[PDB]
Amino acid sequence: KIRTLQGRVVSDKMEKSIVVAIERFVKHPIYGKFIKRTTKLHVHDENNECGIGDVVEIRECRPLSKTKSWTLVRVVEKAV
Amino acid sequence: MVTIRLARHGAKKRPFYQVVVADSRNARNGRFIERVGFFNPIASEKEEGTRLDLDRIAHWVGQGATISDRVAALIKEVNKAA
Amino acid sequence: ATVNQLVRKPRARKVAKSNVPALEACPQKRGVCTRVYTTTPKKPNSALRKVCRVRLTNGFEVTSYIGGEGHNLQEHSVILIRGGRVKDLPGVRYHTVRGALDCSGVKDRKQARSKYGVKRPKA
Amino acid sequence: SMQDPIADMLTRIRNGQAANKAAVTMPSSKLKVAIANVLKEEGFIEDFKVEGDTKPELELTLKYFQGKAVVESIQRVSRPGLRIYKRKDELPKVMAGLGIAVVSTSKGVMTDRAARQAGLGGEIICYVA
Amino acid sequence: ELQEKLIAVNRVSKTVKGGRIFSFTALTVVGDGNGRVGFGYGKAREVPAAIQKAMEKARRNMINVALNNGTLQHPVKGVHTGSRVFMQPASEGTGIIAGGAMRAVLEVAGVHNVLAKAYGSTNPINVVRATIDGLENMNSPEMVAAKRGK
Amino acid sequence: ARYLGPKLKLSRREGTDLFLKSGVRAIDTKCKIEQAPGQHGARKPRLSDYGVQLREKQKVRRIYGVLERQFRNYYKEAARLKGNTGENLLALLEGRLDNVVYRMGFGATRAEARQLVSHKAIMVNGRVVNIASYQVSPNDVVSIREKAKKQSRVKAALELAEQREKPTWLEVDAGKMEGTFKRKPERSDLSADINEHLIVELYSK
RNA sequence: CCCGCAGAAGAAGCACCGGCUAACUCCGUGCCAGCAGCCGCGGUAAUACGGAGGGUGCAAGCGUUAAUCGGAAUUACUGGGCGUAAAGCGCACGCAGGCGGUUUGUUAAGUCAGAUGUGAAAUCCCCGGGCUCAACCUGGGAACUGCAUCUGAUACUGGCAA
RNA sequence: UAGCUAGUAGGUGGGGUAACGGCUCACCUAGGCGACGAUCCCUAGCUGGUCUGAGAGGAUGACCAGCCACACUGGAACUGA
Ligand SMILES: [Mg+2]
Ligand SMILES: [Mg+2]
Ligand SMILES: [Mg+2]
Ligand SMILES: [Mg+2]
Ligand SMILES: [Mg+2]
Ligand SMILES: [Mg+2]
Ligand SMILES: [Mg+2]
Ligand SMILES: [Mg+2]
Ligand SMILES: [Mg+2]
Ligand SMILES: [Mg+2]
Ligand SMILES: [Mg+2]
Ligand SMILES: [Mg+2]
Ligand SMILES: [Mg+2]
Ligand SMILES: [Mg+2]
Ligand SMILES: [Mg+2]
Ligand SMILES: [Mg+2]
Ligand SMILES: [Mg+2]
Ligand SMILES: [Mg+2]
Ligand SMILES: [Mg+2]
Repeated sequence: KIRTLQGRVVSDKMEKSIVVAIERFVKHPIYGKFIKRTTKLHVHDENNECGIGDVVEIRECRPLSKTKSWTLVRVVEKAV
Repeated sequence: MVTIRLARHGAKKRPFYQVVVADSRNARNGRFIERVGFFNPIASEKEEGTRLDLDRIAHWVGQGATISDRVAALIKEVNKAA
Repeated sequence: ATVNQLVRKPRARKVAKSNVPALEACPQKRGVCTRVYTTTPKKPNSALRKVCRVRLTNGFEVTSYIGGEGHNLQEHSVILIRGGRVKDLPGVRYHTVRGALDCSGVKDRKQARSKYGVKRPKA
Repeated sequence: SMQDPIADMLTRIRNGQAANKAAVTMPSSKLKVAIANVLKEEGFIEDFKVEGDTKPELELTLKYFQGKAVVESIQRVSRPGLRIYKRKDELPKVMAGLGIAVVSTSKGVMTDRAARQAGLGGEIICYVA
Repeated sequence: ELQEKLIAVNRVSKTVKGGRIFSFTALTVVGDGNGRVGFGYGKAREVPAAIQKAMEKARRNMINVALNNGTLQHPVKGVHTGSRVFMQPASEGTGIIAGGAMRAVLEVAGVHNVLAKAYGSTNPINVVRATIDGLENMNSPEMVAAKRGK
Repeated sequence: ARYLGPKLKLSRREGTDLFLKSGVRAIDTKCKIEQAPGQHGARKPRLSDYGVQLREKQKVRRIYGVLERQFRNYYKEAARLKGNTGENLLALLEGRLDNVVYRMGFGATRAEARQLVSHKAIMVNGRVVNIASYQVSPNDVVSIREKAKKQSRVKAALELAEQREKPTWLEVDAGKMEGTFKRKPERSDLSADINEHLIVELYSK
């Protein structure tokens, strides 16, 4: 592939309007401590299947909707 | 059209040109694509004064670029090979 | 203390008030003389210090010191003022540039003439 | 509350030392061990020992040279609150070379002297001189 | 190679029925030029008396420090009362830049090329002192091996 | 630019000869050196460290006839140039043409030797260099221009030039009136009575 | 840029000198006049006011004002503090958050490694070269301590399992 | 300043653009954003870099170069690559 991310779902409840979380860890640029910098993304999933709490793999595509530039590629785990 | 030309970074009454490939419409001493030589018109007999990367130049030229009246003059003066 | 703490609320650097609202960082400002006073100084000292209140080009109406010995300066005199408190006259925070606009230079000064705007006497 | 074991070591030492105490015990762990190692290897203590199975128990023998102790200063460097990671070219060197800095790399818990040689980096556990 | 210098002389007052009786204090540093440096304090009703009564104190009260040629081996921190001092090897270009007052102890000591600064109070009697203990705690660029090797 | 005032006054305050009347007589007197640079010149200045630190660099400065601007910049340069600030200072300070001129004896005083430069009557490797601070370097060759060669001053100049210790890093002629800067004067050449690391301390804080 | 010409001829001023801070005397004045970056000088011997002579520092500039950083470890990440000096909420419980004993496996996000691309030129720095020197101009390196992709490593941290 | 949001968030189709696209429309879903700071308020062109500092930092964005924006003020399009 050309790059891809994962992250837990967080919201399935809308017609292919799947939104995914992406936690990271980063050195605070000033005080060292590592801290969590989350990223939410509006990703397309056709035929709605990814479910709230599902870890999932994601790729970056052209603009689907205003907001959407990412489609899923695979799923990973469920029933959290 | 892209062009090779003399950008002029000299100094009052002691000019010293940086020959450069760029977008013909940009400012003389402004945005360029790459430097491909330099031409010291004071140079003098001593040594250096017109180093000119002929390999890129005549690659751009073929690539599509064009050349100044006063650059092509440096080339049929540099001779080319010897 | 804690790295969390500092992370949550970073360290902030006390910003500095001036001591001379000659507005916007100005070397000096022009003003007109509202009053030409001479009040007396604080504790240890005792004297009759010449001063003046000045409406400044930028609105501010402030009191400034008139340096030297003697001066023709009155109401409606157009002067120039610079930074420089006078600890003796609390609340006086500016000095008048002797020898500027309508301000005379100190008469007969031979030493330190450039302060107290005095021209080089004819040798 | 016992949220940093390694500082509890670094310190059980530090104190016991300043108390001219010969022995020193504590609950053990793989990580505790690997350090006791470098401390022995590099020679800041006589030798360690783990006695038990259910509830393992690190035991360290303190060195004393002259009147003094051999460990002049044992100090945590990384820690739960604020973790540290230097690359290879940015690994620290304690006391200008003398004494050392423990560091954990992907290839085990070594010294700075080591990790520099090993050409890699890690989390600088603590300093010891 | 006697090499000595006083760092600070000061006046103090005692206050008695009849008024303030004054006096002075000198604080001095003597060093051989090859390790071995001591400071002395000593006070006396008049200045010469004290500055001298001091120089002596220093001749006794003298420590010695394991140099490494012109410099220290590693960097060291010292800290007495309200002075926290820090000085550093510094692969000499010139060196000997430091807070004149610990420049004193440093040159008589024989270090030739260090950088230092003093934090906290620059109270002389506690910097020159903080630094002495500083240099003092310093240790054998070899005989850490003494400690170890074993 | 140039100091221009009473020359001896300086030496007297600086406490040592600076060779500003360099000419004829020697070991001053015929002057009054020491005990009265002024009205209170006699009095002993129990002067501070800053005092001594100031007067050393002031001394070196009154020596080469150099103002604060240039001097500060020599220092700046020295410090940059690898290896001991305080020495390079002196190196630079000797690489001065006007100095090399006086040093080769073409001028009685450093000043005179300078006026010579200013008056296009000197030539490095051939061409005229009329600017006092021109930096002279190894193998360079300075010669009086024929135009005004063997003229009053320079004769006597080259004369009592031998009265002096006579340098080392260079090579006079006195016939062709040329001289070759052989090598950058080592530390050990010159000095003793000048203590750099002070004027280093001065310009170090 | 070069050559001749005349005559030293046309070319020095500003701040300071009580301490911090390099530089001291006299005269005037007398809590007045006035000084003052800070401390503080002035009521009859003022090195602190004003003038003078002398001196110190700068010099075609010199001072004054304004302005940023510095020293200031005086917002302390490097690098600080809270018993009596500024500073522990009157006390508890606890959500979020932060942190978390110990073992094995797996994970490989943090972390670490390497490779690759990229990080405009100028600038800064190093060695040069060019203007009488210099400022200035200029060849070439170095540096851009960053970012991103791929591949690795798995001690530590994170996830997962027991 | 603790809530904000109706083309708002997403879907389906037509339209549309040089092009992907709530860009537009109709219909459907009830979504979307937010204490890792939304919304609101105040200030502001960003950068390479500049000055300072041993550094880390602090301060700053004239002159040179890059990007953006504006052209008396608000609005609009026409011509044209
Ligand atoms: Mg653990
Ligand atoms: Mg005692
Ligand atoms: Mg000048
Ligand atoms: Mg003095
Ligand atoms: Mg004055
Ligand atoms: Mg009197
Ligand atoms: Mg600071
Ligand atoms: Mg404090
Ligand atoms: Mg209290
Ligand atoms: Mg309480
Ligand atoms: Mg660049
Ligand atoms: Mg040159
Ligand atoms: Mg784990
Ligand atoms: Mg559509
Ligand atoms: Mg604006
Ligand atoms: Mg600092
Ligand atoms: Mg312009
Ligand atoms: Mg319009
Ligand atoms: Mg059209």
